[PDB]
Amino acid sequence: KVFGRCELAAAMKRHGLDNYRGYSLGNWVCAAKFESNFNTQATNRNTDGSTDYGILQINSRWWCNDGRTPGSRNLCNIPCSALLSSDITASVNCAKKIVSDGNGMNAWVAWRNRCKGTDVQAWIRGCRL
Ligand SMILES: [Cl-]
Ligand SMILES: [Cl-]
Ligand SMILES: [Cl-]
Ligand SMILES: [Cl-]
Ligand SMILES: [Cl-]
Ligand SMILES: [Cl-]
Ligand SMILES: [Cu+2]
Ligand SMILES: [Cu+2]
Ligand SMILES: [Cu+2]
Ligand SMILES: [Cu+2]
Repeated sequence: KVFGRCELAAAMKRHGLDNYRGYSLGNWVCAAKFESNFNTQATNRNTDGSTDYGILQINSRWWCNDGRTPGSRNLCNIPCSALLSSDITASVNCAKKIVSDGNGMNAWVAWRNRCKGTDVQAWIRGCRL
């Protein structure tokens, strides 16, 4: 599923990401925009052989099991395919664990490089949530 901007904002807020760990809703929408372009089916191979999955490009090196990432963990206790669903629950639950792991949203390199410090409220402008 490719979410609309406002549609995703609404869904993220319904799933409790708004202000989760102090990160406003616009931070999460911004991250999803630059990680996946709001596409729940996005997958991308990394240099280390892991793969990123879903709307928030969660990495198989720590967070999910894809069966092909040697030496990796599965800290969200899910198959990486669960992160590609039209239903964003598994991605949200796993993101909540990631953003609580010590470095906040810096875990998402694209959030650090493209969202951090910007006017992220723009991402929820005009939205019926
Ligand atoms: Cl957009
Ligand atoms: Cl915001
Ligand atoms: Cl593996
Ligand atoms: Cl392994
Ligand atoms: Cl959803
Ligand atoms: Cl609402
Ligand atoms: Cu709330
Ligand atoms: Cu990544
Ligand atoms: Cu893994
Ligand atoms: Cu709502």
